[PDB]
Amino acid sequence: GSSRMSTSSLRRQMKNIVHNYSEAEIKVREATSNDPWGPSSSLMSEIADLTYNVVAFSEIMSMIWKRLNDHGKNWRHVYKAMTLMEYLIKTGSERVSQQCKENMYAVQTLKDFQYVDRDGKDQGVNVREKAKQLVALLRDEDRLREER
Repeated sequence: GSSRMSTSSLRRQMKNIVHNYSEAEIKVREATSNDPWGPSSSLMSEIADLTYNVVAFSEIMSMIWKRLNDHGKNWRHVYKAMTLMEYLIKTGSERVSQQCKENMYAVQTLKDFQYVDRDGKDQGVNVREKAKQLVALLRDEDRLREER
Protein backbone atom coordinates (compact mmCIF):
# COMPACT_ATOMS: atom_id res chain seq x y z
CA GLY A 1 0.00 0.00 0.00
CA SER A 2 1.77 3.18 1.16
CA SER A 3 2.91 3.07 4.81
CA ARG A 4 1.84 -0.50 5.69
CA MET A 5 2.44 -3.80 3.85
CA SER A 6 -0.36 -6.30 3.15
CA THR A 7 0.50 -9.56 4.95
CA SER A 8 -2.53 -11.88 4.60
CA SER A 9 -1.91 -13.41 1.15
CA LEU A 10 -5.41 -14.88 0.66
CA ARG A 11 -6.46 -16.35 -2.71
CA ARG A 12 -10.15 -16.23 -3.71
CA GLN A 13 -13.52 -16.22 -1.91
CA MET A 14 -16.81 -18.02 -2.68
CA LYS A 15 -20.07 -16.33 -3.74
CA ASN A 16 -22.21 -14.15 -1.44
CA ILE A 17 -25.33 -14.66 0.71
CA VAL A 18 -28.24 -16.12 -1.30
CA HIS A 19 -31.07 -13.55 -1.31
CA ASN A 20 -33.42 -16.54 -1.75
CA TYR A 21 -33.42 -18.10 1.74
CA SER A 22 -33.90 -21.79 0.85
CA GLU A 23 -32.43 -24.05 3.56
CA ALA A 24 -35.65 -25.60 4.91
CA GLU A 25 -35.27 -28.97 3.13
CA ILE A 26 -32.15 -29.38 5.31
CA LYS A 27 -33.84 -28.32 8.56
CA VAL A 28 -36.89 -30.60 8.16
CA ARG A 29 -34.64 -33.61 7.44
CA GLU A 30 -32.26 -33.03 10.37
CA ALA A 31 -35.42 -32.36 12.43
CA THR A 32 -37.08 -35.74 11.76
CA SER A 33 -33.83 -37.57 12.58
CA ASN A 34 -30.85 -36.41 14.69
CA ASP A 35 -28.86 -39.66 14.52
CA PRO A 36 -25.59 -37.77 14.00
CA TRP A 37 -24.64 -34.68 16.03
CA GLY A 38 -24.66 -30.92 15.36
CA PRO A 39 -26.18 -27.73 16.76
CA SER A 40 -28.92 -28.27 19.37
CA SER A 41 -30.78 -24.94 19.69
CA SER A 42 -34.19 -25.11 17.96
CA LEU A 43 -34.21 -26.78 14.52
CA MET A 44 -38.01 -27.20 14.69
CA SER A 45 -38.43 -23.44 15.21
CA GLU A 46 -36.39 -22.90 12.02
CA ILE A 47 -38.55 -25.08 9.74
CA ALA A 48 -41.57 -23.13 11.02
CA ASP A 49 -40.06 -19.70 10.34
CA LEU A 50 -39.59 -21.13 6.83
CA THR A 51 -43.24 -22.12 6.31
CA TYR A 52 -44.11 -18.41 6.48
CA ASN A 53 -42.25 -18.11 3.15
CA VAL A 54 -43.67 -19.69 0.03
CA VAL A 55 -40.91 -22.03 -1.19
CA ALA A 56 -39.29 -23.45 1.92
CA PHE A 57 -42.81 -24.24 3.15
CA SER A 58 -43.57 -26.60 0.24
CA GLU A 59 -40.09 -28.13 0.66
CA ILE A 60 -40.80 -28.64 4.38
CA MET A 61 -44.18 -30.42 4.50
CA SER A 62 -43.10 -32.25 1.33
CA MET A 63 -40.03 -33.93 2.87
CA ILE A 64 -42.21 -34.46 5.97
CA TRP A 65 -44.74 -36.51 3.96
CA LYS A 66 -42.09 -38.85 2.50
CA ARG A 67 -40.39 -39.72 5.81
CA LEU A 68 -43.93 -39.95 7.24
CA ASN A 69 -44.77 -43.02 5.14
CA ASP A 70 -41.51 -44.93 5.68
CA HIS A 71 -41.47 -48.73 5.32
CA GLY A 72 -42.75 -51.27 7.87
CA LYS A 73 -39.35 -51.66 9.55
CA ASN A 74 -38.20 -48.29 10.92
CA TRP A 75 -41.13 -45.99 11.79
CA ARG A 76 -38.60 -43.86 13.72
CA HIS A 77 -38.53 -41.44 10.76
CA VAL A 78 -42.35 -41.29 10.83
CA TYR A 79 -42.64 -40.34 14.52
CA LYS A 80 -40.02 -37.61 14.01
CA ALA A 81 -41.97 -36.47 10.93
CA MET A 82 -45.09 -36.01 13.08
CA THR A 83 -43.26 -33.64 15.45
CA LEU A 84 -42.21 -31.36 12.58
CA MET A 85 -45.67 -31.54 10.98
CA GLU A 86 -47.37 -30.71 14.30
CA TYR A 87 -44.92 -27.96 15.31
CA LEU A 88 -45.07 -26.15 11.95
CA ILE A 89 -48.87 -26.48 11.74
CA LYS A 90 -48.90 -24.33 14.90
CA THR A 91 -46.10 -21.72 14.96
CA GLY A 92 -44.97 -22.71 11.45
CA SER A 93 -47.72 -20.72 9.69
CA GLU A 94 -51.39 -20.73 8.61
CA ARG A 95 -50.45 -22.48 5.34
CA VAL A 96 -48.93 -25.51 7.10
CA SER A 97 -52.27 -26.18 8.83
CA GLN A 98 -54.29 -25.71 5.63
CA GLN A 99 -52.22 -28.40 3.88
CA CYS A 100 -52.83 -30.74 6.84
CA LYS A 101 -56.59 -30.48 6.23
CA GLU A 102 -56.09 -31.04 2.49
CA ASN A 103 -53.90 -34.07 3.24
CA MET A 104 -55.68 -35.51 6.30
CA TYR A 105 -55.53 -38.93 4.61
CA ALA A 106 -51.72 -38.77 4.84
CA VAL A 107 -51.65 -37.94 8.57
CA GLN A 108 -54.29 -40.62 9.24
CA THR A 109 -52.57 -43.29 7.13
CA LEU A 110 -50.16 -43.56 10.09
CA LYS A 111 -52.81 -44.49 12.68
CA ASP A 112 -53.22 -47.71 10.67
CA PHE A 113 -49.56 -48.02 9.60
CA GLN A 114 -48.74 -51.04 11.79
CA TYR A 115 -45.90 -53.48 11.00
CA VAL A 116 -43.60 -55.68 13.11
CA ASP A 117 -41.73 -57.85 10.58
CA ARG A 118 -42.72 -61.52 10.14
CA ASP A 119 -42.30 -61.95 13.91
CA GLY A 120 -41.21 -59.10 16.21
CA LYS A 121 -42.62 -56.91 19.01
CA ASP A 122 -45.52 -54.44 18.77
CA GLN A 123 -43.62 -51.18 19.38
CA GLY A 124 -45.08 -49.13 16.50
CA VAL A 125 -47.79 -47.60 18.73
CA ASN A 126 -46.02 -44.38 19.77
CA VAL A 127 -46.31 -43.40 16.08
CA ARG A 128 -49.90 -44.67 15.67
CA GLU A 129 -51.28 -42.35 18.37
CA LYS A 130 -48.90 -39.57 17.24
CA ALA A 131 -50.39 -39.22 13.75
CA LYS A 132 -53.90 -39.46 15.23
CA GLN A 133 -53.06 -36.53 17.54
CA LEU A 134 -51.96 -34.16 14.75
CA VAL A 135 -55.36 -34.73 13.12
CA ALA A 136 -57.23 -34.44 16.44
CA LEU A 137 -55.97 -30.94 17.32
CA LEU A 138 -56.21 -29.66 13.72
CA ARG A 139 -59.83 -30.89 13.93
CA ASP A 140 -61.40 -31.54 17.35
CA GLU A 141 -65.09 -31.35 16.37
CA ASP A 142 -66.75 -31.63 12.93
CA ARG A 143 -70.06 -30.14 11.73
CA LEU A 144 -71.58 -33.27 10.14
CA ARG A 145 -69.42 -34.42 7.20
CA GLU A 146 -70.86 -35.09 3.72
CA GLU A 147 -68.97 -37.60 1.55
CA ARG A 148 -70.86 -39.76 -0.98
